[PDB]
Amino acid sequence: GAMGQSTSNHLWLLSDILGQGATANVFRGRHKKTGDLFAIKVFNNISFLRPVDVQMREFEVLKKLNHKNIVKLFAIEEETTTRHKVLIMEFCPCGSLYTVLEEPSNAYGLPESEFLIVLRDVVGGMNHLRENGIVHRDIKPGNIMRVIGEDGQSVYKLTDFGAARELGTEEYLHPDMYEGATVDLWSIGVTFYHAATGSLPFRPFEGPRRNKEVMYKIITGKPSGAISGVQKAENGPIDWSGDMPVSCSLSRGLQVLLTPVLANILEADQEKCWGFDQFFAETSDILHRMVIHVFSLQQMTAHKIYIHSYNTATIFHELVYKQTKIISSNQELIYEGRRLVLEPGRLAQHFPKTTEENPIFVVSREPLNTIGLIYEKISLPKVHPRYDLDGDASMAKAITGVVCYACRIASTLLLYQELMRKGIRWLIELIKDDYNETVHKKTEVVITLDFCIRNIEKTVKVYAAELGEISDIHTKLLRLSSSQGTIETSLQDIDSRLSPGGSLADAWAHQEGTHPKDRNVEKLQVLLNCMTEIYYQFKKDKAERRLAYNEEQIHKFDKQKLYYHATKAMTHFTDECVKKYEAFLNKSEEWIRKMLHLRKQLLSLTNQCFDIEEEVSKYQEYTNELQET
Amino acid sequence: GAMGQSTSNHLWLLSDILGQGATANVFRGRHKKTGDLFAIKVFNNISFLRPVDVQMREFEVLKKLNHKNIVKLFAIEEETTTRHKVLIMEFCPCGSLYTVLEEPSNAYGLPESEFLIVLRDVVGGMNHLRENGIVHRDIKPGNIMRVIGEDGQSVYKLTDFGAARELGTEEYLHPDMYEGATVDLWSIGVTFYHAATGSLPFRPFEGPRRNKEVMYKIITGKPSGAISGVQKAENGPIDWSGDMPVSCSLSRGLQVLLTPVLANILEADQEKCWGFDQFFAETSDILHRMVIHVFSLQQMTAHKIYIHSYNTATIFHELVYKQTKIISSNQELIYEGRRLVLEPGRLAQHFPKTTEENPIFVVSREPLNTIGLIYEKISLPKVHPRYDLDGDASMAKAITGVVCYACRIASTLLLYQELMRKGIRWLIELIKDDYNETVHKKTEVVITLDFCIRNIEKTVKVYAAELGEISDIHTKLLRLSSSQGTIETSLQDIDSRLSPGGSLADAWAHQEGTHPKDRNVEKLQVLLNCMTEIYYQFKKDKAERRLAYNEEQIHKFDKQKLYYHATKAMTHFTDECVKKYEAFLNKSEEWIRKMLHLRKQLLSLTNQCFDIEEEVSKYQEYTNELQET
Ligand SMILES: O=C(NCCCNc1nc(Nc2cccc(N3CCCC3=O)c2)ncc1C1CC1)C1CCC1
Ligand SMILES: O=C(NCCCNc1nc(Nc2cccc(N3CCCC3=O)c2)ncc1C1CC1)C1CCC1
Repeated sequence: GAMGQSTSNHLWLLSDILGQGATANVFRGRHKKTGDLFAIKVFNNISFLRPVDVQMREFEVLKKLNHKNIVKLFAIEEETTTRHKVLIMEFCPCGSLYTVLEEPSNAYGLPESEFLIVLRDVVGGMNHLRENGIVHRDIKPGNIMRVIGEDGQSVYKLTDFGAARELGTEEYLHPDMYEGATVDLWSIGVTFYHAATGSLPFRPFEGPRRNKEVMYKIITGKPSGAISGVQKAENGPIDWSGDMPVSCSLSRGLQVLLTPVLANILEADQEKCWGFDQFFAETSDILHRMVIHVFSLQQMTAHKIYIHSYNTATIFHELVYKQTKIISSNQELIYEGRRLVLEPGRLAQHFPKTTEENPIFVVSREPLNTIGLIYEKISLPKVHPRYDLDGDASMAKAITGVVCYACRIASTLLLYQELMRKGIRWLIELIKDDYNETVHKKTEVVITLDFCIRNIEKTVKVYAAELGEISDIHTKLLRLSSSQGTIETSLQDIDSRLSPGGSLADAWAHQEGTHPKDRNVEKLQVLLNCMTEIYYQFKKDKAERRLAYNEEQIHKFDKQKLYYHATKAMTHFTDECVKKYEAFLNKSEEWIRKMLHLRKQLLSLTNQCFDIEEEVSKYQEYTNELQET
Repeated sequence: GAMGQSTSNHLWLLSDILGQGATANVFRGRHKKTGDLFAIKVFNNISFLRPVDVQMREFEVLKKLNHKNIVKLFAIEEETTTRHKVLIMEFCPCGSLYTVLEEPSNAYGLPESEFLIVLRDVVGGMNHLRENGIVHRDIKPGNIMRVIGEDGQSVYKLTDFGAARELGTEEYLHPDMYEGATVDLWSIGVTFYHAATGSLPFRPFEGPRRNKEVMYKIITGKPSGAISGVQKAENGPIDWSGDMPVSCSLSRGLQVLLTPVLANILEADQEKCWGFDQFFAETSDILHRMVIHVFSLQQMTAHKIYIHSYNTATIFHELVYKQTKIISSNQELIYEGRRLVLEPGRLAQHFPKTTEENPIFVVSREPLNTIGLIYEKISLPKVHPRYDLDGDASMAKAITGVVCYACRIASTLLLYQELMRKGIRWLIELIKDDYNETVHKKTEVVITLDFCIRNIEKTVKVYAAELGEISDIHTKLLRLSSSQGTIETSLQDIDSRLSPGGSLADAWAHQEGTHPKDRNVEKLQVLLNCMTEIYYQFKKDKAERRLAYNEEQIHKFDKQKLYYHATKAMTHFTDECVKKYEAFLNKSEEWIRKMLHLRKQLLSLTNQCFDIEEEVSKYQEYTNELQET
């Protein structure tokens, strides 16, 4: 209950403070008449700078400017007493991209869906600024607002641009600006890398302090297209990389497209840098693509193939080969219990409905190594007995982010196993289908044969050289009957292999790994909830800047409680989730080999049935079609 | 920052108050040394009542008593100054069953999974009290605590029992106690009905006020086994029902089991009431059953069949018939793209993995009416301009509960449509399989025929009455060839029906209804989030008992905002979700009829192939096996 400023139609408390900037501040405020929430932007220190004439039109420009990706400026009013210039802005309750990246769940990067939303809204908003001719240069997660749309999905809105006339962020600065639309793409690139990785691209050991002199020497090199550079020791060598880290939660399909984009917008040289049209063209090319989910049983890996709606199954096979290394003519698709056949010129529009939980399976003929999920093994940071509020808050974010990652990995392990179980069941049903068809071909052959041998035996029965002619056939057809007999038996051996408890049964898989009923992920989430609660409390303890004797000891206790929670989670993750996954993968390799062996043998047997089929067509007309007047 | 009481090892604020009871109060408190949270029970008004000797042992009993379904009493201590008796109890941060039922999402009953958890924990806890001989009688959602388990699932713990010595809830009172373990089962029954329905079983028009005299006349009748009775007008007739209301979110399978249980524990007569062993036996019988998900394509209805692990497919078919009214020999199962065959003596243990999203489909031969989902059409309560805080809070709960229900129904409509789409695709693939097999039988027949007619034509060719004998066969086999020819053609007509754009294609279904990409449920949830926020704020406004001039107008605004949110949701629910569902159901009926027609015709054609197959076995030996020395 303290004093707050106010304007003829609006009012707000100074206690309610949204963001702090150099020129102005932003407060959570309400309209006087309707009581609706608005972001009130109050200029701090105005006097020398302010123009009645110029800034009038400057604000009159941003007013009528309207878009989905840009925060709406509704009006320009004066504070009641001080007559300060006050902007009435659209309020965004969810905060900004920074607020999103501060969540430990996004410590190692945004989810794929959410990252694409960011890429979409940012590009669209930045492009709308291009169409007006206004430059930003200051694009940072802090000035990228976030709201909840009608459809529940996040919508990102740009803010605070054009201060480059009347008047970039420190780690978002371009090397030369650190010392032209290139500077825009740089802040964009660092932002995009931050959203995908959960970390800045270029990090010195000390940090963005006085010792940030190293940062410039880091940015200066600009080697290759490398998208990141980090020194892991005080004043030492720099580790460069032109690829996303392992902890990244984006798909391989998305990374292959994203890496070049970040590579060309992140360098000092104006020679190798892009332009907004080129950038827009490449980014929009990524956003226009639909996603087909494909699980490779061979390697036990999930894949997101990014395809345009108008592309064909030809380019589809190529992309699948690019990820799974399976040759286009070796890819055998399976969808919902049955194999799937695609015409080489069939469009991507009419592809079957796909989800991560229901992908197009891919089994091959050529043997393949089971890779499984590749993730970065991350362990808990050491916890100090030190009482530092800032240190406790930062550590709380880090250690929770580690558990969030492990929880993420665990959720994927279960998905891989569950898909591995579905694909195996469909495959054995498909192999059973193949056995039945081969049996049908054998029944035809044996009928044709049994009919050719009887007709010839009836020929010698009723009605010198002739008995010699018919005897070659007797010897020939007998050899075919014996071979057909053996084939008939070894096929029943394959049926004995396909029978329940046949040594190719899928009984093992349910046994080997983890199941949704184990509720492993939910157990991690429980501990993650306790940790995230203690985390947000440590944030509020940081905000106070001090604590009472009571809250001091409660803080010291929950800090040790935060540790025991994390250790409990990681122990459960490694002992229960990982181990059972490993064993499932090991027993998956063996079944695959046995499965590949069986299919090869069945193929040979099927080929042999075709051979005896085409060899009895050359005899059933041989003596039965004898000629005379 | 005010005064709070404390004990040698514990301390607490009076501002932090968990629950208020007659004898005692409960505060949120912390341990002095470790700082861990505990529920502190402080006796109010003790003096005349208290026994040093008797109550010592009374508390010494509850101490060592330990269970998963009973709140743990850790110690008995004295307050520092007043020397009041203080119990140190296990703290339950989630609140109680009342707190759970106060959530608008549970306005029309708990979710099925959650209700079963309640039934489980309550029964187990009540039974553990039975084993010790302690009676409760006061069992109410208020004294049934809830905590979050390690596996994320709720765990319910009983509390506050045995006060029937030293010293039930008003609407939870037994008719005679309103004026013996029967009283226990009554409070249980009213509680269980409350959890499943979201409302009390017996409701007068005025309420539980002075005019609650009517309540006794309601309870007094005890007609039949009826589980509920409500008068909809002031001092008028009572509407009785022996079945759950339509708004209930429990499955038909669960209701069939639950209704009798609530029927036998809810009446005045000691003659027709159960006992704890009978109650335990029936409730545990329900809890021991596993659940098989089955979707009936014919009626477009989802089903939860409750089966013991040791039961067989015989009893399974019976239960399916009990719900879907499809005769046991007419039930054709489909699972993951392929039809499923079950041995009549196959146990329930080895049934395929089932979920609501992946059930065993059931298609029939006999025509059936498409019922679809049956739900209660609920509309928004009228909103008063009155400023009453209590009235605003109650109305806020009601109107949000209505939207929660509509959101629930909408989520199910999408599930039904999505399952309807999967079942159709699998069915047409299965019909294609049948077409292919019929084709195979025809190829055999035509080969046998073409081989019998040629051999006979070669007989007349080479080497009075004889030419007459062979001519009957010539005329006979010709008739079979013509009929086989016609069959061969109308089968290709069926193939033309099964071809894409064949008039039995499933193109329509995706077109007719709603899809997950429409994000209808997420849109409702957004509005539901705004409503539930204004709801909880109105609760806090109620708690204050007054508001400042500012908060008064903000309250008045958000009340009108609560209405526009709800109307927006219900409009979207009826116009967008319902309508598109209706049309999908209407176009589902037509496809079903066409599908049933096609299968009948294919059957006749398949039967005709068997006939010409068995009619050529009586001829191919007729003259070719002629006898002579
Ligand atoms: O435009 C700037 N800063 C961007 C951030 C501060 N400005 C704004 N803040 C929110 N809303 C907001 C900002 C932060 C947080 C939250 N949160 C987080 C939790 C709950 C809540 O209300 C909500 N909206 C909107 C805006 C902009 C004014 C249209 C410059 C720095 C000072 C000027
Ligand atoms: O035993 C009784 N009442 C039952 C309710 C009050 N007693 C208790 N309350 C919580 N915890 C509790 C009770 C209510 C609410 C919340 N909530 C809801 C939101 C956040 C929170 O802390 C937490 N635990 C445990 C207990 C019992 C003491 C072991 C009798 C009535 C007075 C004695």
